[PDB]
Amino acid sequence: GYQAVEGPEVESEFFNFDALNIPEHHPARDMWDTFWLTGEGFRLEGPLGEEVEGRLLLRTHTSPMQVRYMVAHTPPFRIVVPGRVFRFEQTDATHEAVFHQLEGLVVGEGIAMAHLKGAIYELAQALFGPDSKVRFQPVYFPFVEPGAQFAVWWPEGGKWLELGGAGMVHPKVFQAVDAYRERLGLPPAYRGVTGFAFGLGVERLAMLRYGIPDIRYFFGGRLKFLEQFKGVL
Amino acid sequence: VDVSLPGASLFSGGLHPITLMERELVEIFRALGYQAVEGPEVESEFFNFDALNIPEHHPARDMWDTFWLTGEGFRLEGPLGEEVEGRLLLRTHTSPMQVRYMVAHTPPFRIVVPGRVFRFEQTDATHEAVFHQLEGLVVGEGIAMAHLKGAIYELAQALFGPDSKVRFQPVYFPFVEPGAQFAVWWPEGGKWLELGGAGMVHPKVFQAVDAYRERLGLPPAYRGVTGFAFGLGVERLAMLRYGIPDIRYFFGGRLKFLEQFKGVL
Amino acid sequence: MRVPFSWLKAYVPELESPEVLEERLAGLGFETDRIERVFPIPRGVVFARVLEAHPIPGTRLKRLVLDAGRTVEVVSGAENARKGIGVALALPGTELPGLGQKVGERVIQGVRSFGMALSPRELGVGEYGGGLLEFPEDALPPGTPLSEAWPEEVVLDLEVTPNRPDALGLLGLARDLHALGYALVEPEAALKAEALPLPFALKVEDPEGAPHFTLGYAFGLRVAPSPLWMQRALFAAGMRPINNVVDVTNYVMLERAQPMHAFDLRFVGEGIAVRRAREGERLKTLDGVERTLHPEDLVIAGWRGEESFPLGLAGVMGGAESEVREDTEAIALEVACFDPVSIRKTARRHGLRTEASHRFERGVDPLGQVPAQRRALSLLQALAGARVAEALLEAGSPKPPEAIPFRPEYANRLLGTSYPEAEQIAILKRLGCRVEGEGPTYRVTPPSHRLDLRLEEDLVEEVARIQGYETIPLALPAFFPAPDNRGVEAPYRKEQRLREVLSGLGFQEVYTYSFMDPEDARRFRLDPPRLLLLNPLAPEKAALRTHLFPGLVRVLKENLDLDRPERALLFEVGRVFREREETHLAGLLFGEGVGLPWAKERLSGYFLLKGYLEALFARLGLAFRVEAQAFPFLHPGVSGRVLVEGEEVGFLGALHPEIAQELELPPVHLFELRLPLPDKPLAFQDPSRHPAAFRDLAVVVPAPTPYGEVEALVREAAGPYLESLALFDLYQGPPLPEGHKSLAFHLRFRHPKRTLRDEEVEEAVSRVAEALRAR
Ligand SMILES: N[C@@H](Cc1ccccc1)C(=O)O
Ligand SMILES: N[C@@H](Cc1ccccc1)C(=O)O
Ligand SMILES: [Mg+2]
Repeated sequence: GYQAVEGPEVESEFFNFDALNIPEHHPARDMWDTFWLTGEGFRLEGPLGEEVEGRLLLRTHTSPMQVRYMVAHTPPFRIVVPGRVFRFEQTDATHEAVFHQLEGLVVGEGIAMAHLKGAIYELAQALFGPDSKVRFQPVYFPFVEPGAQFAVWWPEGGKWLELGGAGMVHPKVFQAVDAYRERLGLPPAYRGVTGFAFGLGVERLAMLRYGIPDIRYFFGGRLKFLEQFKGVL
Repeated sequence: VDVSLPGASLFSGGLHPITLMERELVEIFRALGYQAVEGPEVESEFFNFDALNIPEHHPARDMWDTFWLTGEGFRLEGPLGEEVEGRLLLRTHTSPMQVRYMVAHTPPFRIVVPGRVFRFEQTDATHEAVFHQLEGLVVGEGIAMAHLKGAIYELAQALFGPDSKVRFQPVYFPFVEPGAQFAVWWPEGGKWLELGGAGMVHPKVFQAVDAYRERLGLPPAYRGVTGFAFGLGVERLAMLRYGIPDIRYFFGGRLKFLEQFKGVL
Repeated sequence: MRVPFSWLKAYVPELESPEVLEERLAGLGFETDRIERVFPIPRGVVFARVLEAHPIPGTRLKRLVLDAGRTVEVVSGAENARKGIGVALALPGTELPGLGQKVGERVIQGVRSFGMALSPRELGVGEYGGGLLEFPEDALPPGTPLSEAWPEEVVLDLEVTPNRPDALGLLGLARDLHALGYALVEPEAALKAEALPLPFALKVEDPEGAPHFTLGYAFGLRVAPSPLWMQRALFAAGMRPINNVVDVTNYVMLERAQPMHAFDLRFVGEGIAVRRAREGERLKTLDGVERTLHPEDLVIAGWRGEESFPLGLAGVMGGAESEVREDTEAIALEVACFDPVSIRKTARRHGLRTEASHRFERGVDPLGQVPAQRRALSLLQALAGARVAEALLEAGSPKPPEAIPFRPEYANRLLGTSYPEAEQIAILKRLGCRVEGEGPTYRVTPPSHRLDLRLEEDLVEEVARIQGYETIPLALPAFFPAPDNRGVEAPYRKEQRLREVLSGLGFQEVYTYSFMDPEDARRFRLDPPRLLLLNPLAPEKAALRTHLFPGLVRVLKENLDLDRPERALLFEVGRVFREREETHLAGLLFGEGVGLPWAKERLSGYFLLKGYLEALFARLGLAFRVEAQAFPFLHPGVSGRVLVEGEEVGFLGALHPEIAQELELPPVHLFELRLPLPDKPLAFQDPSRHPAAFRDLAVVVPAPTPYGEVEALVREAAGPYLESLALFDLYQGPPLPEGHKSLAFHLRFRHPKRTLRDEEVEEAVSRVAEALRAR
C-alpha cells in the first residue's frame, strides 16, 4: 500500500536540513557533504507551489520530501520516494557523488516500531528468502528517535547487508511541518499521530542484485554495459 | 528539407480493452496485497460444481448454462499436476480456481483470479457467451465480513470517488453464507452499478478442499480459518469505464475499435 | 575511538570477551569497524635498567651499561637514552616485528652491543620510533621478560555517533554495559589535600566561550616516566606516553570524555586569563608549530604585571613552552567546558583536530569538571607524589538538567511492545536517571553527562536499546488512507509507463550526470547555466545541465572511442535546471539505420527518428507534428520545433554540423522535450458499418511550401465526413512548373448512420479544390 512520489533535486537548506532536526553549526550538519549552489532568477517551488527561501543546494538525501509531503497532505498514509541525491565525495569503485536513494514514510495514529520492523521484514522476504531475515541495530539520526540501521540476510551469498536507516519520526520534525503549514494558512494535522520512515541506498542493492562490481558503471554511459540488462524483465 | 513530412511508416501497437481493464483492476487489488493467478478454461465438473456446494439435480446447478465437452486423450491437470476425473466442461465462472488454489496452498493469503469464462447464452448487445470475470479470495483466521466490505469499498474509491460508495444486499450462492450482491456508486453518471457477488466462504467448500487434500496425502489446512471471496463481471465495468456501448464489440476483432484504446495508458 | 578490552574491563570486570563485547556494543548503538590483537612480545625482550650512559668520543652515540640480571652493554643513538631509566632490551636472538633480521650481538664502535634497547616503533607497541621507551627504573626485577608485565591486548575500533559524547570516555561506555546488567566499577579518587592558598589567580574575560572553568593546584612534583600499565593502556589507545604527569591528563581524558591540560607554574606569572586573542598574537604550539592568532580564537593566557601572553589554545592544544617537563615541580590544572562552536571555528580555522578539540566540539559534561579534577589530582598524588591544595579556582555556575515527563504506557504504544512498567524504570534508573512520581506519567531527570536525553522519545529509545531492538515484535498496519492522498501516484506512474514504452519501441535508456561544463554552453550553441556550484567537483562539472542532449551526444562520442557501434538509438529522462527545475526527455539516433544487413540499402536519417517519434505518440494516443524552427544548436533546414497534441514543447532535428565536427563526430539526430506530456482523455466513438468513399487526388504547389499547411488546408476543407487522409507519393517532377511539386493523397469518407451518396462526395471534393489553390 505504499504510493510513489518524487521531489526536486534542487532543494532549500530549509527542507534539506532545518525541517529535519539538522542544526547549522553542530556535528549533525557535518554528516552530509553538501553541494552549495548560486545563481539568480531560479524559482524554487514549495509544497504548495509557493516560492520558498533558503540557501540553495543539491538534495543530500530524499528525506526533505518527507516534509514537503506532510505539509501538503493529511495522515494516515504510506509513501515511498525514489530519487537521485548528491554528496560531495571522491568517486571510487563503491562510492559516488551522484546516486539514488529510496525514502519511505508511513504516518498515522497508532504507528509503532513493530510496523517498521514488519515493513522491512516484508521487504527482505520480497527480495530473498523466505529463508532471509532482518537485523535492526540502534543508530543516530537527527530526524528520528528511536533511530536504527538495518541489515538484511542474504541466504545465497551468505552475508549480512547493511541496507539503510530508519526510525520513528522525530517530534521536532512533526512540529516543523505543522508550523510551516499554519504559516501557509493550513490547520495542524500531525499533532497526536505517529510515524516511521526509512531510506536505503539503491545502487548498492542493484549491484548485489544484478551482480555488478563497479558503482561507477551506472553513470558510465557505456552500451556494452547497459544492454546487458535488456531482458531483465 | 521539408520536416513537416511524414516519417517512416512504423507500426504502432495497442492493447485490448479487456487487458487494460484487467490490468487496472489487478493493479488495484495488488495495492491491497492481492496476488494474481490464473486457472484453466477447461475444467472438471468436480471443480466447477461439486467442490463449491453446487448439487447435480437441484435448482442451483440450474443457474449456470454450461457447455459440456467430449473427446479423448485430453489430459486435465489437477492442482498438483495429478490427473483428475469428471465430466469435462468450460469453466462457468472463475470460482473453481478458489479450490485449486486452496488445495495447493496454506492460509493466510489474498488472491485474485482473472480469467475468461463460458456460458451457453444468446449473444446480444449486453450479453455474451464468452466473457471474463475477476475472482477474489482472502482466507485466514479472523477474516470477517467487514473485511470484505472494506475490500470492496477500497475498490470503489480506487475506481471513482472518493465521492463514490458501496451497496451490499443479501443474495444467494451455494459456496458462501452469508451471500451478497454489491453495487457501486458512480458519482459521474449518477447511478448504482451492480458489480458482482461475494460472501463468506461456505463451510462445505472448506470441507471439500481438506478432503481432497488428504486424498492427495496433504494435511488439513482450512479447519479453524475464515474467508471471503467475490467475483465481478469485467466487460460490464470496462464498458462503463472506457465508455463502450456494445459488449459484442470486444470479441469482434475490428481494428477501428481496438485502436481506439491505443494510448489508454 | 580505540577501545582496549583490558582497560574497559577495569570498569566492567565481568566482560565475557571481545567478541561478546562487540555484540553487546552493536546492540547499544556502537558499531565496531575492526578488532585487533596488539602486544606480542617474544621471550627475547626483557626489562633492563640503565645504570650508566657513556658517550662514544667522536660519535653521536652512547654506550649504555645495563642491569638485565647480569650486567651488559649496548650502544644507542637515541637522545632520550640516559642513566636512571628502565628500558626495553631485546637480547641477541630475539625476533622483532619490524626487522626481519634477527637481533644479535654486533660490534658497533669499539664496543660490542649485546642486543638493543627499543623504541615503541621497534617493539611494535607504537608508531614513534624516535627514541627509547622509558620506564620507571624500578618497574620490574631486571631481566624479567617484558611480556610478563606487558601482555598482548585486544582493541576495538568503535564508532561513536555525535549524539553520544559521553561515549568518548571508556567510563561512559562502562555505564552503558552496566545498564545491560553488568557490574560497574567506578575508579575511586583517594586524595590527601592540604589547606594552603593557590599562588595564582584566575580571570575569565570571555565567559561566553568558557561557560565553566576550573583550576587545580599541585606542587612538589617528581616528574618521571609513567608506570607500565598506564603506558600500556595509553599506547593501546593509540596515544603516546611522555611522562607520568602529562600521561595522567590523557588517561583521564580517555576515561571520562574530559580533556585537561597541566601548565608549568613557572610560566603562569600572576595568574591565568581565559580571553580572546589580540590580533596577530603569536604562539608556538605544542607540536612545535609557530602560529599567529585570530581575535575570535579563545586562548588560555597568563600575565606578569602588565604583561599578557598566550599559554595555550583553549580546548584545542597547549603552548609548547608551558608544557610539563622533568624539571617541573608545580603546575595549575585546566579542566573546563568550552563553547563548542568557537572551538569548532577556531579548530578548523588552523589545521587542527586533536583529541581535545574533538571532544569539546561534540560536547563535554557541563558538570564533569570538578569530579574530573579530583580524579586527576588523586592520580597525580599517587604517580607523581604531588602535594595538592584542597581548594580550586572556579568560574561559572552551570545549571543542572530538568526533569523529562515519561509515560511507560506511551513507550510501549510507540514501540509496539509490552514491557512492564517496573522493567522500564529499573532500566532508566540503571542509566543514572532520577525517577520521581507515582505513575502513570513520571518525572525523569537525566544525569548531566547525558546530553542526547531531552525529550520523552529520547527516553523511549533508551528502554528500547537496553531491552534490545530484537525484542520488538513484527507487525503490519491497516487503515483507510486520508482522502487527499488518493491519486498521488499518477505522475510517477505516468513517467514510468512512458519510460517503458520507449524501451519497448527500441530505445536504450541512459543515465547522465546532472552536472555541466560551463564551457559547453559555448561548444553547443546554447544560453549559459543559471545555477552554478560553489564547490564544484571539477571545473567541467561546475554548472547544472540546462539541456539533456549535450550529455547524450557526449556519450555517443566516448562510446565510439571505446567500442565502435555502427548505429545507435537511445534516450534519457532527467531533470534540467533553468528558471525552474524541469523534467526533460531527449533521444538521439545515429548510424546506418535499419534495413537488411546484407542487402544494400538502409533507411535512416531524420525521417527515421521522426518515424519512431510518430509511432510513439500513436501509442500514447497523442497528436504530434513538426514545424520548421530555427535552433542555434540544430543544423537549419533540418531544424524543427515539436508540437505534441496541439502544443509546442521541445524540438527535433539533425545536429548542426559545425558542432558535429567541432567533435570527432559524424552526423547525429536529436530531439528533447519537456514532461509531463499533456494527455487527451479518450472519447470513444462508434465506427460505422457503411463502406467508405475512396479517392485519388494530387496537389501541385511551390517547392518551398511545407507539407504542413498543405495537409492542413486539404484537411480543413475535406468536410465533416473525411475518414482518412494519407500521402502515398510526391516528387518534384519534370512534367510540371520548375518551382512546384506533386502530392499523392489517398482519401476516404464515411457516414455513421448511412452510406454516403455520391452527390455529397464529388461535391465536398470541390469544396476543397476550390479554396485549395483559390488560396
Ligand atoms: N536518507 C537517510 C536514511 C534514513 C531515512 C529515514 C530515517 C533514517 C535514515 C540518510 O541520508 O541516511
Ligand atoms: N463467480 C461468481 C460470483 C461470486 C464469487 C464469489 C462469491 C460470490 C459470488 C458467479 O458466477 O456469479
Ligand atoms: Mg537517545
